[PDB]
Amino acid sequence: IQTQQLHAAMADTFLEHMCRLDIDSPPITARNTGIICTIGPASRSVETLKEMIKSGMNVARLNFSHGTHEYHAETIKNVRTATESFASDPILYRPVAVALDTKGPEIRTGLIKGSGTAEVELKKGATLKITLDNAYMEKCDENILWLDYKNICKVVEVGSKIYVDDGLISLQVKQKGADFLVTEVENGGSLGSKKGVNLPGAAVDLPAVSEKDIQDLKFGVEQDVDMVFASFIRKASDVHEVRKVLGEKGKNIKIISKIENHEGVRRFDEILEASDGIMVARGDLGIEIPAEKVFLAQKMMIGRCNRAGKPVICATQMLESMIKKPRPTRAEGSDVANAVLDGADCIMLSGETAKGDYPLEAVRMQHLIAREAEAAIYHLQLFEELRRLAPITSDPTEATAVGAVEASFKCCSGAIIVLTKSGRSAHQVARYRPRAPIIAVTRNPQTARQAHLYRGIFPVLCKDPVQEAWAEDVDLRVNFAMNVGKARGFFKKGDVVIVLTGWRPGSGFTNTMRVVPVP
Amino acid sequence: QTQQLHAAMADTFLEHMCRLDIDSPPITARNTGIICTIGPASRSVETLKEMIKSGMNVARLNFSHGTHEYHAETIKNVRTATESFASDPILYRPVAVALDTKGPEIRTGLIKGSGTAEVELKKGATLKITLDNAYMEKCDENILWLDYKNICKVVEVGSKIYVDDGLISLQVKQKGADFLVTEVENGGSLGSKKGVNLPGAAVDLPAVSEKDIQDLKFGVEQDVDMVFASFIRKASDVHEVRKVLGEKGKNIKIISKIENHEGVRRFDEILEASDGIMVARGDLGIEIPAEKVFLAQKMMIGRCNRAGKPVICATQMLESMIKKPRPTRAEGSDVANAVLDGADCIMLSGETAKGDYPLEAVRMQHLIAREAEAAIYHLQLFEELRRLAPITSDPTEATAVGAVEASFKCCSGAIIVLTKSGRSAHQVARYRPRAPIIAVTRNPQTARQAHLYRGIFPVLCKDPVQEAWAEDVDLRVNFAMNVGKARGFFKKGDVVIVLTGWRPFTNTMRVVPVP
Amino acid sequence: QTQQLHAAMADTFLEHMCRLDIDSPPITARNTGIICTIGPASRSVETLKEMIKSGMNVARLNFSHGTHEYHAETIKNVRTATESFASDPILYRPVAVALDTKGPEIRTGLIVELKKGATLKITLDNAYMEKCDENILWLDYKNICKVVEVGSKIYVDDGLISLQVKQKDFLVTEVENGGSLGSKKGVNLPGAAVDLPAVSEKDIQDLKFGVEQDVDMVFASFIRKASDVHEVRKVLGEKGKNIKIISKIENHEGVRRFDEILEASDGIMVARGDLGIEIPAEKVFLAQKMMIGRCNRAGKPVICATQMLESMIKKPRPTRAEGSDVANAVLDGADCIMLSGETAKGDYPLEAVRMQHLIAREAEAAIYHLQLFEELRRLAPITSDPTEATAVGAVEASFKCCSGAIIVLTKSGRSAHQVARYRPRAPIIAVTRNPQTARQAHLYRGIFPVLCKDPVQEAWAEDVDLRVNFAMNVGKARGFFKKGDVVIVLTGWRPGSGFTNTMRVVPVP
Amino acid sequence: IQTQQLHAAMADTFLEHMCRLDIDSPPITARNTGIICTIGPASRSVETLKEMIKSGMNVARLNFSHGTHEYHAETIKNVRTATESFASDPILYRPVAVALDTKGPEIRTGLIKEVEATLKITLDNAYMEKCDENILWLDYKNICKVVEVGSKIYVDDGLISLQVDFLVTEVENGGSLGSKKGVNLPGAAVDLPAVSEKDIQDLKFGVEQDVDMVFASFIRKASDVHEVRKVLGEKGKNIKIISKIENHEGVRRFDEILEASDGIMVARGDLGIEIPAEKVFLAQKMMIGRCNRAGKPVICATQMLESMIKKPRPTRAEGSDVANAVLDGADCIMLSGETAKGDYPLEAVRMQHLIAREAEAAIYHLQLFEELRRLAPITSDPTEATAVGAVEASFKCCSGAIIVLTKSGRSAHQVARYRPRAPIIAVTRNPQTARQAHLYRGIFPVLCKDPVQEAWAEDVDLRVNFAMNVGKARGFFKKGDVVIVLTGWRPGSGFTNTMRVVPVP
Repeated sequence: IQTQQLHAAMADTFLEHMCRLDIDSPPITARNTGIICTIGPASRSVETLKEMIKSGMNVARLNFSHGTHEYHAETIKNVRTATESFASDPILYRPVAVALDTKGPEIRTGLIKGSGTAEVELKKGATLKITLDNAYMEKCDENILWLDYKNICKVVEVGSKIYVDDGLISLQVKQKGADFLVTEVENGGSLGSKKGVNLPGAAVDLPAVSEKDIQDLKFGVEQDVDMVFASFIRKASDVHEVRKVLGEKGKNIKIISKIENHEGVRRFDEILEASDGIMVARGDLGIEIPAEKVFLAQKMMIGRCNRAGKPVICATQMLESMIKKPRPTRAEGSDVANAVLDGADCIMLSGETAKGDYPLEAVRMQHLIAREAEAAIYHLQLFEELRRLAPITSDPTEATAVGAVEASFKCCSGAIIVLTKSGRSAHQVARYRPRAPIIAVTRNPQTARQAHLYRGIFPVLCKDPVQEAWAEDVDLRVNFAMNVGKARGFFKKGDVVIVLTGWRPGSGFTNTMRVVPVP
Repeated sequence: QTQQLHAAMADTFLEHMCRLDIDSPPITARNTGIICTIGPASRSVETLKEMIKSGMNVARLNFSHGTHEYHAETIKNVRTATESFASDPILYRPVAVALDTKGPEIRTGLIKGSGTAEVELKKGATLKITLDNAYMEKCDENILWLDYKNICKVVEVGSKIYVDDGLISLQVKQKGADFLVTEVENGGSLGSKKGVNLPGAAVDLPAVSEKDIQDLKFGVEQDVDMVFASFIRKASDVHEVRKVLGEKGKNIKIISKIENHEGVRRFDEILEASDGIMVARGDLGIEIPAEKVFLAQKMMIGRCNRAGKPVICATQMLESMIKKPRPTRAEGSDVANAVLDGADCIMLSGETAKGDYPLEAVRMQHLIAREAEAAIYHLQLFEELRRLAPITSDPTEATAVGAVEASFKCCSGAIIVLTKSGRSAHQVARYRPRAPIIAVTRNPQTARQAHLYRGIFPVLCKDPVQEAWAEDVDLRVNFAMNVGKARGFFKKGDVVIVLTGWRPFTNTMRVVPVP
Repeated sequence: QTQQLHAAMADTFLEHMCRLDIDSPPITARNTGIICTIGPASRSVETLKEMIKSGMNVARLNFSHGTHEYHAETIKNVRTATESFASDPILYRPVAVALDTKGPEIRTGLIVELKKGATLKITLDNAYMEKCDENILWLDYKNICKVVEVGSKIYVDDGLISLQVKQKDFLVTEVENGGSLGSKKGVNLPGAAVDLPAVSEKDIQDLKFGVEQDVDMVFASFIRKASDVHEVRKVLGEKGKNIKIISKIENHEGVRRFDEILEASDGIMVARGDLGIEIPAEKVFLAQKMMIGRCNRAGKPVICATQMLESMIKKPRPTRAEGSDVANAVLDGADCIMLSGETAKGDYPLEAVRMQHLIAREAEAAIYHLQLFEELRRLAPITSDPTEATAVGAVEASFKCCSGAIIVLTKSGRSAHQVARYRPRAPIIAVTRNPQTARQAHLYRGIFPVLCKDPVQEAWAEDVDLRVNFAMNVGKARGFFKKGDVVIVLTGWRPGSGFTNTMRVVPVP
Repeated sequence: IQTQQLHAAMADTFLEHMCRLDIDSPPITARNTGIICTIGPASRSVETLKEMIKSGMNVARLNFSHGTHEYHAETIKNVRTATESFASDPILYRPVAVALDTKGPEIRTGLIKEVEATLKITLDNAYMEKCDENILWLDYKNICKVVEVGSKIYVDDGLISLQVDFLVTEVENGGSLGSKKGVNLPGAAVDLPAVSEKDIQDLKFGVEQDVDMVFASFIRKASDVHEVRKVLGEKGKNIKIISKIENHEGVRRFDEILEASDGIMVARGDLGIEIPAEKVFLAQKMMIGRCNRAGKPVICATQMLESMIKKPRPTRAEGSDVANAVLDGADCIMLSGETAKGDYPLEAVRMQHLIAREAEAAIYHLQLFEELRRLAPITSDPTEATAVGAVEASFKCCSGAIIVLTKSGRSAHQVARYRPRAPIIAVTRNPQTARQAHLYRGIFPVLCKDPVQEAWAEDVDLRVNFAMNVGKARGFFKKGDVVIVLTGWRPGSGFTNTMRVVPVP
């Protein structure tokens, strides 16, 4: 009762649950919410990556809006060197997924005075000309600004608003020309090179998948990435385009659709159906739609992803102040906790890990907050509603999954151990949101990496050879999971755990649930 | 379409009621045990075979009447009838034997030396109660003998005395040292050897008499499955019954009958000391006001469901069927609502012991219970049973609740449970699944006693234990499969839940298709 | 301690059951109306006075038998007994008069043992009407062949005998359940869409007599469809426009078409006797619970009828099944419970009334209002009606302060009816100057109607206050509450129906 | 159903509710959650204050940690000049409250010689201006009684960390150490007085200046509240005391503090130094929950829109934080440096207004109302029964408002605790009640300046009609719509007992 918020867990109402939340009730060891870290100059070394893994990084995200293939290939090599440095003991080895985040249909400005790091300070109530004349693509300054959206003039009008750099610089269109726009600075500030531009009024007509995106996706297949985070998905056909480009060689790569504009929110259901998962890409979303509405979009998408059993990621500015400071703001601590309470499978760090001064501290803080928030979930109602809203099916795997989760609550189990080839069995357990960690034992390295997308899954990669006698191969993997849970302090000899197995080899036959004491 | 599954999906109890559908037929399985009192209408081997076919699960013998010789004969006939079906193990049905004690009864004497004679008592008339044994076979409209020698010490002027299922009422006007003078309040026909109640009084008869001791020891000798202990007032009464059964009868289940005010008052300590409870509504509704009996019934069923201990609803459920071939609408309602309340078993007394329509009464209880079981709001029931049940480190409990959850998810045709002691099946039953629980056991007493639990359909496996443990499990599971298919519970391609141990502790749940 | 308030506080239904306490006494007020069939056992002015004292709220007259002069005399005695208490308006209890129609019937002719397995021809040929026997059975329902099919079952004599149709002016049948057949016996056709008229020629005469006699409500027999209700309404006409029509659901078609029937009616009777001939007896409880639930959801009165205390025709105490049946009808949500032979002809009519009173009061305290009120609200539409919002506000306030009563001024009854649908624990004292409103209010659970006979005060607000004060006196006199208790009072902003909009929480003076 | 998240409102489950939240379902005009703005150089001018009011400020917060009485007196004067500049039109006039936030008890280090291991903490007043990397003086004489070996000590808003008439410590997290820096003792029972000498003078000043409420710093126990109440005295008896919970002891003794107080502030800045920052959300949600359960106002404070000190738009974490405070149940939300010192004070106020209004529409009132009632005690109190009846009626007929006549505010507070969707228009003739009412979610206070009518019934009607006019002018409702109206059976406080459903004229 006095740990894991178990007193609050037993409340008969949500209000009383809130009233019983206890800062002196410490959480379990296991942290269920996956942490996605963007890798860049601050976190790209093998040395730092080892520490990022030890601090809780589950997925390395590469943002292809920046950097050459050479650069990203080296980052990927370093991630794998760091990750495989722990491979000698499979009991302690932590799989690490690699994610390719596409540029997509972005608009960006040019170079301020010929340099990538130069800046000019735009005073408010000034005049600024936007041009498409490539003569100025590297000669941006206080007076003239080039950007790379050739067809911009057709989709904007006088009075249209144009936003630059995370929506912070604000411009109003006064006149239009053949290949320019004369604007007045509505909100000023420093203007740097190659900054993101948004046209919230307008229907931007760029390709769902550009030539650059084709190149990058090919690279992703060549580099054996686990997942693609696809930028600016507006409709199911965009998802299908990425899927078709990845083609047969990339058929097992998971597609996470990033929702970052009004159309994506409107067509969310068809996007979700077509996708392997979703990212709430709050950065651009909060520029494209009023910032005060983002929380509605966030909770709608997390809700709908939870109902569908598909992974959802909360992204962007979660611990933003930690780019410059060792500790986060109170709003940031709140945001991370509330993303977990909403139901997000994963949470993400961008500049905080890619470029900031405290990457390890940012990972460590997400880890601490997620674990406290996981204990604070009102499982009583959540599990009731998930059961009630679930399609009724004669599928034996689904019945075993729900039985296992019910059982896990009844005996407050230290874990649910699941043997899985493709991950699907463990995903089915995760969809019902147990408190207990799900130890997913697999021999498939890609399954192990991809499983990090799901709340609660702790993937472990068995490297023991296959035993002649299948039943004894099954027991070998179960015992492996016992060794892992024990070594990582999830449970100890005599605790009770749940174990899911199947009746024959191959995927699709999980049907056996056992409640067993830890050896 | 069937099994009231539309009502089952309602998000409120009110909408669940609104969706109950007379054109939604129930499953073949009937979960609520039917206990039948055996008497001259139902004692022959020939008639017992039909009682079994009609749905009887437990034969009740009332030791308020009959010699040991006679009851040994009844028990032999029940076993002969039951074992006549043993030659096909798939269709054999276990039948339990229950001994119902006389206990601290008060009875009148014989009207004019006759067992059948009656006299009319008129409202306002005088009637003298005597303890002088010279009148024990000479009762009439003037003088009534009864067998409670200490009656004068526990009543006073103004006390009310009830005779014959509380239908005749008297008021004490004068107390003598060995007699009472009373006025008839509610008159009627007074017959021989009728039951007497003193609702105001603290009756001082032994919880367990010399005769009860003899009858209980006879029960042990005769290998009865359970004892229905009459007039239990407190835990120490239960302890006295348990003591008499002793080590030899330690596995005999003791069902305490609650039929007086003190029993209701002390219910919790009685329940703790017992293996289950009977709501003995006949005497209860004389000892307390009749309008309060439904409160006591619902309280006791609720408390038994909370504790996971069997509870029996008894007495007058189909009373009119003693004389008529069909029940009244109140009787149909009563049987249905007993099941909705949560009763593990329902019972028939005169309807099967002495009436004109014993088979029809068993058949009617069968038909009503099956309809009522479909009409249960499992959504709320299961939620409350889980909430109110303790979460503990017991693996069998967790496997049980998991099995019930899984059965709801895939709407399984059964939960098959391999069990030696019955415990695993009892643990599943306490969570009230919709699916029938086919309990496969090699232990005959387990199979018989399992009828006390809602939803358990016990099947007795007679095959020898196979060499390989996996093969012996498969043998028993396939036996349950063959029974379920023969009884129409399910068919090839349906999904069932199977509970077994993992190695040679029930801790393994499999979701398997019916072959 | 009292009124099962420990059980009331339980967070689950299961724990609510566990706390039900036979030593927790109920309040004085009994909310469920008791309808008593009047006949030879109960027809005298002197017995009717005791019937009223014992708890009768509605006197039911069964027009299946008896002449108009006979029933006129019964009605006269009811009114004589009822008005013997009129001198004290504080203690006067209104008593309603209900006319229960004979309705459409199928009968056999004049005649023998029907054996299982034997064949019996049913003839519509009038030649055999006084010549019925083991081989040819005449019936008076000319269209029988149109509504039955090969395989259809036909019941005869209250379901005693069962026949199955084998060939279809005639029908060749096989006897499924046999027995002694007599003359002029009742016939039922399970599952058939019977096309007999909504009202018989006799019914039309009886309904018109009901209007003459100023009855409060009609219990319309054998209602199968909304159009049947519309025909009864037509017969009662403009003169009978305020008489309530309670549709009796008695067969499969009535259950199947329940929603349209309910919409067109003022209320419903679950007519369990004939329903359990027409459908399997073991299914009647499902039909009862469905109809009670649906009436509760619509806020329309529902009556549970037939055999509730049957054994009390001959014995002074009921069976245990009978006690349970009455308590469960109340727990299900029945607005009224009914007695037929028990009061019409039995040896213990006053005891039968008293027992229904005692059980109903116990069962009312045992209701799980926490869940019941929560559900009624969720299922209660948002509307712009002020009376509806005032009514739900009043019931919520009544729970919050465990009020002694909800007092409602009403002309038509409607404002009180709107409170009743939310099922407060507190009694609803409905104060009216309309005598018919006062009588008809007995149809609704929780309403205790009181008839104010005081003159209209010259300032309308003072006239409102006078009626509220009358209700305070009624509550104190009847021991519903005492000086200092808190009560809820409902009134409106101007005179006339339809303006109830004011809820006050007030001390009993 | 297309407005006010009404589709999501009708969901039978909370998951389905979330799934139906719709960025294209516009909110109503009303915004229920009070906005408390800290005043400072960025927002202290009469002209800027007028714009702060128009942008949505309900409470002006004065932080007495700095500034002279003369300075703060001028700020209050400017607040009142700005507020009364709208008083000509009483239908559109918005009351604005004045809050005094105390400096409170503090532990401070001494004067350096900045110094950049071992470290002695000394209470020797000889070392009080000779602070350096070897010796650190503190002004808390009793520190040695409240700390033990292993106890942590934080210096300068938590920047520097140490593990322990003297203390010997090992620097855990190093940094530049200046002079006169704040010290925190995580887990320690600091026995500093409830009220400092400065606080006593400041609280007297608050009474003289007619402030509406005091935010009392560093409240650890009920007795601290009682001391503040005692200092305010009979002259200050109607000033609301909001206890700031800033440390572990305050969280542990929360129930007794709440009982003694008029309301609570979750002072998250200092709280996240005193306890691990990852646990602050637990303390926030617990305190909001218990305040909602007690029907007492709770304020969410500190860094809600922190990035807006420097930028015109907040971060996505900041938008989320504000929304989630409102969904948690907070009656008010606060701005500190965002409005006191920042570059975008008006934008910060406007953003809290926008987010709060969206969040109020997204509340799952179906379960919220069901639960508030279940936890609602059955009592004999008529006004409580009237309040819950009014809220139930407002849900049943989707009323445009609940109008409440109130002298002290209490009748309107009683409605607010049940969290109606409809705005609560609290009509009062008491100017202080009108200001204080902003502490309660849902209350839109209106100050009636019509002359008292001789016939009390007419005077009651006049005030109800005033509310009707406010609601029509503000777009809450229109002629023919139905609203709920609460009144009492006689003049004076304590007699609210009448709920009417009334058409808007």
